[PDB]
Amino acid sequence: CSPPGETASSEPGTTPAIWTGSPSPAAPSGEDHGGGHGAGAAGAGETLTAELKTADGTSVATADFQFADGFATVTIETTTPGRLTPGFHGVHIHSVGKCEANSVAPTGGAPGDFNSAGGHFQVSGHSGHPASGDLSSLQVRADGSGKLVTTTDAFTAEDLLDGAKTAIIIHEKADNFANIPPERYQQVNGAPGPDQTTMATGDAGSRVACGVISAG
Amino acid sequence: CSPPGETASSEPGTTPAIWTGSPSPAAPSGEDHGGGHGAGAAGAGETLTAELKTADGTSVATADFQFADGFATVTIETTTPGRLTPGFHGVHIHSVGKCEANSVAPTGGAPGDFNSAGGHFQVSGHSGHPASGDLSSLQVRADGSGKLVTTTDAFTAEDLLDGAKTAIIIHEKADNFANIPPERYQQVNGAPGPDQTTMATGDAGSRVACGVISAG
Amino acid sequence: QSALLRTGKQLFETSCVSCHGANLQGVPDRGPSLIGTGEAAVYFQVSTGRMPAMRGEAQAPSKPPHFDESQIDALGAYVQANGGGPTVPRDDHGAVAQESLIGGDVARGGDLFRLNCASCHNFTGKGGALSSGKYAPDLGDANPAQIYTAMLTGPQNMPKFSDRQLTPDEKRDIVAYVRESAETPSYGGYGLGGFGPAPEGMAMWIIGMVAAIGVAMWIGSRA
Amino acid sequence: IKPADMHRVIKRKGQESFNFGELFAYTKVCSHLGCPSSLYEQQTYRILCPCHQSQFDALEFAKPIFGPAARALAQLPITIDEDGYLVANGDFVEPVGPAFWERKS
Ligand SMILES: CC(C)=CCC/C(C)=C/CC/C(C)=C\CC/C(C)=C/CC/C(C)=C/CC/C(C)=C/CC/C(C)=C\CC/C(C)=C/CC/C(C)=C/CC1=C(C)C(=O)c2ccccc2C1=O
Ligand SMILES: CCCCCCCCCCCCCCCC(=O)O[C@H](COC(=O)CCCCCCC[C@@H](C)CCCCCCCCC)COP(=O)(O)O[C@H]1[C@H](O)[C@H](O)[C@H](O)[C@@H](O)[C@@H]1O
Ligand SMILES: CCCCCCCCCCCCCCCC(=O)O[C@H](COC(=O)CCCCCCC[C@@H](C)CCCCCCCCC)COP(=O)(O)O[C@H]1[C@H](O)[C@H](O)[C@H](O)[C@@H](O)[C@@H]1O
Ligand code: HEC
Ligand code: FES
Repeated sequence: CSPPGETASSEPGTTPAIWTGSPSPAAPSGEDHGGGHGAGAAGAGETLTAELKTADGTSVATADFQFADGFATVTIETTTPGRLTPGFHGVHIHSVGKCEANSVAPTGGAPGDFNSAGGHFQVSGHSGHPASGDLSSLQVRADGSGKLVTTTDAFTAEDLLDGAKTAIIIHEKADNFANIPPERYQQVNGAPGPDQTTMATGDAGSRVACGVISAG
Repeated sequence: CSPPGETASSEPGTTPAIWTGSPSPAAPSGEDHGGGHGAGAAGAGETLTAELKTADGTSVATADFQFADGFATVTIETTTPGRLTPGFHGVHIHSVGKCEANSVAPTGGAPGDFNSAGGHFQVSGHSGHPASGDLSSLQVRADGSGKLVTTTDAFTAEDLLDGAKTAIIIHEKADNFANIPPERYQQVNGAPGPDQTTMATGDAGSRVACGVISAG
Repeated sequence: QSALLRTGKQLFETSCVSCHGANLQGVPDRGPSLIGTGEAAVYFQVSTGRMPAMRGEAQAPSKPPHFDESQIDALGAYVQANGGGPTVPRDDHGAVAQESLIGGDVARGGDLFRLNCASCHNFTGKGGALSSGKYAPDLGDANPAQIYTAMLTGPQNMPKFSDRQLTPDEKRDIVAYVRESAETPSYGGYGLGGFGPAPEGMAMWIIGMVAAIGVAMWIGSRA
Repeated sequence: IKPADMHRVIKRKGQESFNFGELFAYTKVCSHLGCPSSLYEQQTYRILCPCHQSQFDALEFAKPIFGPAARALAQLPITIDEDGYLVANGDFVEPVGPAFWERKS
């Protein structure tokens, strides 16, 4: 006999729609928490990234700051192809983590990503030299990508989980951090030294990108 | 019968001297060359590190600059525990690779690690903006370690193997690279703009560490 | 060289344009199209001898070659200039590479010959039957460049194992296997073909069992 | 399949979209007695098996043209993945190996 399930030519099929493959609940016996580490303190993990947001809500860069072996490793990679400008960018840790479009903690003009309660996110007793608020440069070449992987041991996972969450910001200019020599330069008031605003944070423009470091 | 090779108590042995284990000529069917890559040009590899030497011949840091995927990855790690000072350090690529204790290519005072034929190791036709000679900061915290991993696509492996080999240097100060704003600052001659020496390289002190990038 | 293309055209006009239409087309139901098949295809199909053929049958079989190596380059470069496709691998002399094609591995070639094609031929590369009159041929009388260009542009009923289906490492590896499987001697006796049990049966009967019954009739009498 | 020969194809039921353009995926284990039918003839489009020499039509669906087999050798659905890689669009619609009692309802 002939087998019953054959011989039916309809219209010869739609082309098979692209395999949007579902994820895998075979692996799913495991929940990815904040991470696993030591840190004999109030408690933290070993991995907490960040998403740098612009003034339109879109992502510009992506930071990842975490304590691994007593050294806060911070890797800032690019997110968009044409976000940053053709030049060096100055990374700086802000004390408040609000990446608002227009906000100002003190009485003054609300600039772009200026929701911090001051400048550099230093220690709770530190106000002077280049602490954990100031960071190295993540320069953007003609390709439009700024990557900077550094290891700053000034802060750790117990310092970034404060009462106010911190952030990582990048302006349209580079990172100066009081790089004015007093032997040849001069101030507008004739002073040999630099300004206090240039001592708190680096000399740059308005903050273009900003991202909260609370696992963003 | 009793076996012949027993029963001899001499002085009960020296303690066994520490196992300085010899390397392995079991693996040795293979020769580690400069590397393997594409680079359809005169010819280069994909791995060429550097050894930053100080004014006494000792190593201070260690650089590794190589072309991987059209982006020159440069990772500068520390070598000594107490070489750098407590502050930010400015990495800068020098055109000549001589890490001499006292040398000067032009007519002038020979400074520390100033054997370059100018400032930044830019392109052969580039003399203006922040090219591949200027680099990001490798800041040294209180632990005394400066690490900076970046990806600069301005140069490649075909540009670092020039007629004169290049170098990577770090001074005692940070990296400015003409970070003086002309709206509030001023010059000694009353000029609004910056100096040409601050436009060629960053505003720092004397170059403390320097290492040739020709697989040092 | 353009004179080499002209030599290919002179040999092309006076051997095949009854079945390839002289514009490298296909004469319908008499000989198929020929562009895009390329220099590798013409090297395998004339260097073996097959395509300067004489009837359209079940399959056009092997035969002595109708042109020599000084002219196969002309004919294949002519068909590649009119069309364009796979080319025959050539060494540092410009001639057709035949010895630089044996790859450095055999066991990978054994497993890959065995998986991908030895269904059709045999294990050692003897022939195999195919559907309606067509048949796989023996791989013993096979130049290694003809083996590479045989799997590279599949002539008749074999899949064209392309440059991307099998990588040239794998194809050099298969021609390393078949030039040391159809060349190595049968370890441990006469090789009754390459395929086992049917020649072993027929050589059990007339060699072994006929001798056994002959001994049995020399020993015992008849009555 | 060579795309000059895509007008000769006639699919069967529940199986019209199991191509991918001209990519077909037929199983290698044959219809009856389970040998791999790894002989394939282009330009005639017949999956021939070696063990009992049973042809199958590569064009329409692997119906046995000739041989001791009487069942369509099974066809696997095809799509491309994200990043453009060939993936199976599910399982076979029929049990793929040789025949036995519990089949075909
Ligand atoms: C004697 C007879 C079998 C009657 C039994 C009763 C019968 C009614 C039972 C039912 C059987 C019917 C219904 C179906 C048939 C199925 C069959 C009988 C399977 C059972 C197995 C077995 C009993 C087979 C029969 C016996 C066998 C064929 C006797 C051999 C032939 C003769 C009489 C012996 C002398 C031959 C000897 C001198 C060698 C001569 C050389 C010739 C060319 C050998 C022929 C030959 C043979 C026989 C091969 O088997 C063979 C296998 C693989 C490759 C090649 C050959 C081959 O060339
Ligand atoms: C005395 C001192 C002790 C010495 C040892 C003696 C034992 C013999 C083993 C020694 C090594 C010889 C085996 C060689 C190695 C070997 O395998 O033997 C091949 C088989 O070839 C052939 O048939 C051609 C051979 C023709 C000769 C005569 C045929 C034998 C007959 C008598 C057998 C009877 C069978 C029963 C008949 C049935 C009756 C029908 C009515 C021949 O190799 P060759 O010719 O060179 O090439 C192959 C290509 O044939 C092959 O198509 C190609 O594919 C490759 O295999 C290639 O290597
Ligand atoms: C001690 C007596 C000697 C007999 C020895 C073996 C008998 C053992 C019987 C024990 C199990 C009884 C039923 C429960 C076991 C059971 O459930 O399955 C049956 C598995 O029994 C079989 O193997 C063979 C018999 C099948 C049942 C009926 C067969 C006898 C009758 C119906 C045939 C005679 C009349 C028809 C024509 C006769 C000849 C010509 C006229 C049928 O397979 P199936 O129907 O494919 O069901 C699938 C699930 O298995 C699976 O989970 C699930 O995935 C399902 O999708 C499906 O695949
Ligand atoms: C049907 C499936 C088929 C498979 C698959 C196949 N072949 Fe072929 N092969 C043939 C057929 C049919 C011919 C003859 C074509 C002709 O005569 O034009 C042939 C020709 C050849 C020849 C030429 C023999 C001679 O005398 O010149 C060689 C060698 C060969 N094949 C080796 C291979 C290789 C290598 C592969 C791939 C690993 C392969 N076969 C896969 C069927 C097949
Ligand atoms: S074994 Fe392939 S069909 Fe019978």
